[PDB]
Amino acid sequence: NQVAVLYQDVNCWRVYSTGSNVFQTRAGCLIGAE
Amino acid sequence: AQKFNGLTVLPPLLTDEMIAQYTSALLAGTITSGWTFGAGPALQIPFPMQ
Ligand SMILES: *[C@@H]1O[C@H](CO)[C@@H](O)[C@H](O)[C@H]1NC(C)=O
Repeated sequence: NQVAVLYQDVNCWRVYSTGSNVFQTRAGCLIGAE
Repeated sequence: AQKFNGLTVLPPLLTDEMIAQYTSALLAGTITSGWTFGAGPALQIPFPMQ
């Protein structure tokens, strides 16, 4: 039941609720994976 | 620029650097092993005889 979220075009830091395990890719920013 | 209204572009799955690798692989096989690598393992053969 674990998931992950991808944000389309953000410089991840307009995101509101973020903890650890952040990562920025060419497509966007992804939180929930290492 | 300025993204106008709510329209996006999205990126392709395979980047251009990876595509160039695939074409280079085909050149190596046909120069060295002829057409043998299209079916089963590759076998070497001298070019003038090929
Ligand atoms: C994103 O933020 C970093 C640090 O705030 C900045 O250096 C960069 O220019 C910004 N934009 C992109 C596309 O990385």
